[PDB]
Amino acid sequence: SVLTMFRYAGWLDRLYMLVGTLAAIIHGVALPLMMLIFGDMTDSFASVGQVSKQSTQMSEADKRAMFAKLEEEMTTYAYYYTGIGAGVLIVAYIQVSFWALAAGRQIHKIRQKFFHAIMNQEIGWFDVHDVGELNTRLTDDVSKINEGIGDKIGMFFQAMATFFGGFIIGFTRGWKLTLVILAISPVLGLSAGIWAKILSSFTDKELHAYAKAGAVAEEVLAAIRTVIAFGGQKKELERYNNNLEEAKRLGIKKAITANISMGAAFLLIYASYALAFWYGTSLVISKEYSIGQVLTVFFSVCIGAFSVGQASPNIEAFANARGAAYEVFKIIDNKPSIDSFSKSGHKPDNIQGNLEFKNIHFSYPSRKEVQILKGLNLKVKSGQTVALVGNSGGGKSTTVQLMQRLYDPLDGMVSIDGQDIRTINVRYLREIIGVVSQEPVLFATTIAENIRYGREDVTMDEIEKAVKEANAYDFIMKLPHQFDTLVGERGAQLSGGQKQRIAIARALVRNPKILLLDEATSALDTESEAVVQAALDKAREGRTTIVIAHRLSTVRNADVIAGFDGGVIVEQGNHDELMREKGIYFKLVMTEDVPPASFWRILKLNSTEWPYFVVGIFAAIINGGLQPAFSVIFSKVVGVFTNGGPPETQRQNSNLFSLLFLILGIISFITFFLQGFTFGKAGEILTKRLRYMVFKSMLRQDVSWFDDPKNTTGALTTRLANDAAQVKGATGSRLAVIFQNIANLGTGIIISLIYGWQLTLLLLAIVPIIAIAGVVEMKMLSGQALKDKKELEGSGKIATEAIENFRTVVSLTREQKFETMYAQSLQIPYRNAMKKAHVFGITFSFTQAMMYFSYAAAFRFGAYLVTQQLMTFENVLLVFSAIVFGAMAVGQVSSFAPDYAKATVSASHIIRIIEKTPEIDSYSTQGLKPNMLEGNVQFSGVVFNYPTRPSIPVLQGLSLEVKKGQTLALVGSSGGGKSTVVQLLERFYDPMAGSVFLDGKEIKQLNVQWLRAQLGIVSQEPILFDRSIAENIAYGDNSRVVSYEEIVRAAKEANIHQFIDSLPDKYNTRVGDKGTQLSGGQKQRIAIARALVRQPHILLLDEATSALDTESEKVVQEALDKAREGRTVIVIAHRLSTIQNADLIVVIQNGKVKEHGTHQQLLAQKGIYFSMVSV
Ligand SMILES: CC(C)CCC[C@@H](C)[C@H]1CC[C@H]2[C@@H]3CC=C4C[C@@H](OC(=O)CCC(=O)O)CC[C@]4(C)[C@H]3CC[C@]12C
Ligand SMILES: CC(C)CCC[C@@H](C)[C@H]1CC[C@H]2[C@@H]3CC=C4C[C@@H](OC(=O)CCC(=O)O)CC[C@]4(C)[C@H]3CC[C@]12C
Ligand SMILES: CC(C)CCC[C@@H](C)[C@H]1CC[C@H]2[C@@H]3CC=C4C[C@@H](OC(=O)CCC(=O)O)CC[C@]4(C)[C@H]3CC[C@]12C
Ligand SMILES: CC(C)CCC[C@@H](C)[C@H]1CC[C@H]2[C@@H]3CC=C4C[C@@H](OC(=O)CCC(=O)O)CC[C@]4(C)[C@H]3CC[C@]12C
Ligand SMILES: CC(C)CCC[C@@H](C)[C@H]1CC[C@H]2[C@@H]3CC=C4C[C@@H](OC(=O)CCC(=O)O)CC[C@]4(C)[C@H]3CC[C@]12C
Ligand SMILES: CC(C)CCC[C@@H](C)[C@H]1CC[C@H]2[C@@H]3CC=C4C[C@@H](OC(=O)CCC(=O)O)CC[C@]4(C)[C@H]3CC[C@]12C
Ligand SMILES: CC(C)CCC[C@@H](C)[C@H]1CC[C@H]2[C@@H]3CC=C4C[C@@H](OC(=O)CCC(=O)O)CC[C@]4(C)[C@H]3CC[C@]12C
Ligand SMILES: CC(C)CCC[C@@H](C)[C@H]1CC[C@H]2[C@@H]3CC=C4C[C@@H](OC(=O)CCC(=O)O)CC[C@]4(C)[C@H]3CC[C@]12C
Ligand SMILES: Nc1ncnc2c1ncn2[C@@H]1O[C@H](COP(=O)(O)OP(=O)(O)OP(=O)(O)O)[C@@H](O)[C@H]1O
Ligand SMILES: Nc1ncnc2c1ncn2[C@@H]1O[C@H](COP(=O)(O)OP(=O)(O)OP(=O)(O)O)[C@@H](O)[C@H]1O
Ligand SMILES: [Mg+2]
Ligand SMILES: [Mg+2]
Repeated sequence: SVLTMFRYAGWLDRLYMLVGTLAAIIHGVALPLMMLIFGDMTDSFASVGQVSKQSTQMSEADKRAMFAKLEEEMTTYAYYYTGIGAGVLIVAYIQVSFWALAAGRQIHKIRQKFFHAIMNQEIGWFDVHDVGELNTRLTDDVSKINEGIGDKIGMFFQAMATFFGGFIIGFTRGWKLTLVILAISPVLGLSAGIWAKILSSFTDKELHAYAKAGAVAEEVLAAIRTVIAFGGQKKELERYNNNLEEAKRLGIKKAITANISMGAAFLLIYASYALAFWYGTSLVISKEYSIGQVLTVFFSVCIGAFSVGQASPNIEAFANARGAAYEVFKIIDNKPSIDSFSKSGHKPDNIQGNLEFKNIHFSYPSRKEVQILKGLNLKVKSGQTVALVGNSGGGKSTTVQLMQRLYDPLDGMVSIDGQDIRTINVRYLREIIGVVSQEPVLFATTIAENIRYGREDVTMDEIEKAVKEANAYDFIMKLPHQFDTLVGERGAQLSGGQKQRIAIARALVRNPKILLLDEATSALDTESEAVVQAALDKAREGRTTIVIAHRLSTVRNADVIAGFDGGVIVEQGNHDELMREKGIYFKLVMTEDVPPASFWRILKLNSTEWPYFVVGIFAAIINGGLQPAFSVIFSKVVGVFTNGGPPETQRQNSNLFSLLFLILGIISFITFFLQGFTFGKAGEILTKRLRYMVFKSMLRQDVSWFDDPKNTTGALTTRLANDAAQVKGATGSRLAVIFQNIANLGTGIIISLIYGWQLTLLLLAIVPIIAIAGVVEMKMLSGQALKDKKELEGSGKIATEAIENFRTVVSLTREQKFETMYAQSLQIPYRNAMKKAHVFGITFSFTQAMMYFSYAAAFRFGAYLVTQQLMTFENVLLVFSAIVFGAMAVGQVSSFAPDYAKATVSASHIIRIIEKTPEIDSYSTQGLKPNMLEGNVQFSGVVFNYPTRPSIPVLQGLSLEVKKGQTLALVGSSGGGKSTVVQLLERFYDPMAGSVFLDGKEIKQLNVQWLRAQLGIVSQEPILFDRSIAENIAYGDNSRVVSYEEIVRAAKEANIHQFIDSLPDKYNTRVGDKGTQLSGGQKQRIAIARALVRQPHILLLDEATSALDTESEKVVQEALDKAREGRTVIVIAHRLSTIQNADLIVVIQNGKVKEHGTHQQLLAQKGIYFSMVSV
């Protein structure tokens, strides 16, 4: 459970990690080797020259002799530096590349395995758990695992080796002066382990909070139309901000932990080698050792602070990866009982289609304490049609869901041909069944691709036959792009009847032996339903079919009618057989350019955090300049140490040095904590602010923006989770250490200018060489990051669509198809990662090699400077010591380039989305707010074309009127434009030509929120939230807090209060995602209650009683009649029972008013209205 990641490594990855780790140990010992020949050899030679100095004795010959002696040695050391840098180029490329390649391969495998496990889970698991969290994790937690298993591990092995290599060199050059450091090393490791565990624990909770926020974002962006209709933008933003705040607090805790860890590490190493300083100096003045502090061993153990400071962030990244892997691998390791990928089961060759339910007891996992089916008995003979009738919530859809083995009954057996379906192969069982859900769901692709989900190997002739049987051929052939025309998410860019007929065809292409029809004709008009029913009855003999129809005309022709009452079959028989019993059936039939200043503009939104940046930059300057100043202070200490007079009096300086290194350690602790913490807190504030502003801007947009193919729910959620994380990757501790290293380089340059002005030219020469490689690398990485961000949204779209439509995906047995699509969508990012591995490796290797080439050049040039009597040897050594730290700082800065490109791209996109302004702005306080509404709605010659299919005319000209106390009934064929009128009255879109009036005022001159607050709308396919029944009902009026009594009154008006009260947890019963844990009629009634809680002046009913039963719709209609006068109501209905009482009926055909008048007038006249009610 600790190396749970690295689970999917294989032979090649294990070799990349060993060879990369071998290179990292070889890379790490180059710097100690640089100190070895600089310290042990040259400093000793210089001291011997000063110690064995005879003043002006044979000066003319001796000066030249010693100058040549040191110059030859320095040239040889320059050659050694060149040789070390030559191998540094290879070892550094391997260290970085090999660890990046292994990380990329492992992350690819982890993503594929995670998506496979999510698709392999069960329907009950999906009901119990939340799924927007899964969608957010698949991106964010996988990226977090990636940032901790890659080249940062190689960077840890490299600094660990520098620390140890320095220790080993010190041990070789002196005894017992490094055992003190080696004894405190375990304390440092223990501290590292403790704070790594703390940070991993914090990361787990922070990712939980981010997943909770992403779930809210996903639900809101999937129900954006309901959110906009009910003015819920402000409450949905508040819900998102609630989780953003928890994530921000956890991130601040993470920053405190990590930065106090870094500060404690620096304090501990400083105190540890300060004790060594004191003890060793006491023993050296005791003459136990001669040279232990003279620039050899104290300069070998000086790089330990740099090593620890460089190793700590990689430990933090590893801890974050461990925290991220928890939930991912928990989901991966979860195994389902009803496994749809197992090959363990029977696959009968010839199935005659006999279905039997024997004593079925079932209760849902989400509500165990509610019994749905209690001893259900049902037999379906071969090639027979059986109709399930009864009141809503009776378990009719539960029977269909059990027939597909989405759940297992708690008692009893479901069997096919006398064989238990539990022993049949699950994939085979689901493949021999075609099912149409109560409210069908499509996918964001073309019509032909949607139909191919039923059967992949289907041909175009078979598709045409299926859409002829589904009565969709004419509607598809009247479209541009015909079968290749692209539908929206869930089929949103099609009308209800068209979307349902597409699903009917998708079921038909499977050639199913068992056909499950669940309210398959709810959204179909009577004319289309007739031909669909004829087509179904033309091929009934080949298969056995179960139909759940509220339309009772289709029930009459069924072979056997089953009746549901109290979770059992009360009356089973034919039409006349049940007419004999005159029971339930009788009662029922009785009536771009990525600008370079994007990252600076995103940092101006942190202007309120300027005091945090000031102190952080000051602390970064202090601790960055401390590193080069160490050489100067050590050189000054050497002066008071080489000859202090009496050996015993040296104890004063001995205790002075311990105080110096202890105060220095305290200062390092304080400054490192400040530098990390202030920048981290500013970054945590910035991340939350950016996420908040992006979500608010997304909620501000128009419906046409969400209708775009590139703005799907998955793409939007991926954008939300990704743009903030990429910007965060270049802020905080990274941006702090960037300033730290810049101040380090500046301090080195300044002391070089003060002491030797010649080597400053070498520094100003090495800077551009690293700079050019950095800029070309950043150019390549940004160029590829644009496409990486473009392609990641597609994979997010695939994952979100599969997870949100998991029930349909499982019914169609299309898990493997979506896995293939996800894998294919991962291809371009994977290859870009593989190429970035080599690019980053080669750039890092070039930078590191240039560092050692600069060291060699500095040595060679200092040789000439000393030869020409320009610079003293001690000054040359001091400036070279500065140059080493400066070059390391420059390389560390260059290592920040990969993050900055992604940050710039994401910052540009964030700026663009934030600054975007819609046309129909709902956040605008401008517009008229009439003080008196009379409920007069007039459409005056409205011409409208949808933005996604602008070539198609929807409404050629539309003129209808309605006043207070009147009901306007919209009738017509599917796709006529009835639901477009509702969306135009809701100001979802503006008409191309024409006008819509409210009490004589143009609705474009009104306030958008004010106008929407006067409308009560229930959509054709109502959508709820994964919240309580009470929250869903109270969502109708988001301006005020709705009382419990008012919620109960609305529920009673909607004829749902009895069900809610007879249910455990009552009104606090959490509804499923989109209302899936309710019956269809129950969800429709909850939406009716949500609409009625407003007491709206205009009531918009769009097939508001499609999922209801006869008694329920009668009660709802009586309530509407009781609240009829005093409000304007527009009704879209197919049933004659909801049109008879309408004041005026308008027949809209082809987006025009064809027939108008009262029911009596339209029935007396002969035409479309008379034809539609023939039977
Ligand atoms: C040997 C010198 C020259 C270099 C020092 C190398 C160490 C910095 C690293 C590099 C490889 C590492 C090893 C890589 C993998 C493993 C296996 C690991 O055990 C398992 O993988 C199996 C147990 C489990 O499933 O968790 C225990 C740590 C260990 C020995 C690691 C210990 C630390 C090692 C030796
Ligand atoms: C300081 C040390 C690391 C230097 C030692 C010499 C290296 C340059 C050699 C020694 C072993 C070699 C590796 C041995 C085997 C392989 C497998 C070889 O073939 C594959 O399995 C690749 C398959 C694929 O790419 O799909 C790829 C290169 C690699 C890692 C080699 C790359 C070059 C390595 C690291
Ligand atoms: C001084 C001598 C010893 C040469 C030192 C460097 C080599 C060891 C380098 C140079 C070319 C490198 C190879 C160039 C390209 C590849 C392919 C690369 O695989 C991919 O690009 C991944 C593609 C995928 O996974 O689909 C794996 C490493 C490998 C073998 C590299 C291994 C390391 C190599 C041999
Ligand atoms: C480059 C050389 C000079 C040293 C660099 C690395 C070291 C600082 C060592 C000392 C402690 C080591 C660790 C000691 C214990 C573990 C836990 C170990 O976990 C397991 O595999 C547990 C199961 C098992 O014991 O097999 C994995 C390796 C790791 C992190 C080791 C990795 C290498 C570390 C960090
Ligand atoms: C010589 C100094 C300067 C550096 C040495 C650092 C290592 C000794 C530390 C750094 C990070 C540590 C790792 C951080 C993460 C973990 C998980 C942690 O596991 C737990 O105890 C919690 C697991 C659980 O939740 O059950 C301890 C082992 C391990 C591999 C740690 C092993 C020791 C490591 C490698
Ligand atoms: C402070 C941070 C930056 C350093 C931490 C380093 C170690 C904790 C890691 C780095 C690479 C890891 C190794 C990478 C790959 C594997 C294979 C992997 O194997 C399995 O767990 C197989 C399980 C299965 O096949 O089901 C785990 C052990 C091991 C040796 C890992 C042991 C722990 C290691 C040495
Ligand atoms: C920043 C680095 C990585 C790129 C630029 C490299 C220069 C800083 C180095 C590389 C070659 C060096 C030269 C190589 C050899 C010599 C000859 C050397 O004199 C001799 O060996 C004999 C006397 C003579 O003939 O001049 C004086 C220094 C000089 C000019 C060196 C000066 C510094 C140079 C230009
Ligand atoms: C081509 C790319 C990688 C950038 C160029 C950087 C290095 C290749 C340069 C910068 C520093 C140069 C070195 C600076 C100084 C010297 C000393 C000088 O050689 C001598 O010492 C000659 C006398 C003798 O043989 O002892 C000229 C070569 C050399 C190694 C230079 C070789 C080329 C180096 C490594
Ligand atoms: N996933 C679920 N988790 C918990 N309870 C559920 C779930 N799905 C349905 N229910 C409950 O199952 C019961 C049976 O309703 P079911 O979905 O079987 O509808 P039905 O009887 O076919 O009626 P309708 O005509 O409305 O479709 C209801 O009480 C409903 O709220
Ligand atoms: N968002 C959209 N983008 C593009 N075209 C759309 C969109 N929504 C609907 N359409 C199309 O506009 C036409 C009008 O459909 P509309 O939703 O108004 O039908 P309706 O009269 O309410 O009928 P139904 O009872 O089938 O829902 C149809 O051809 C439909 O496919
Ligand atoms: Mg149903
Ligand atoms: Mg409609």
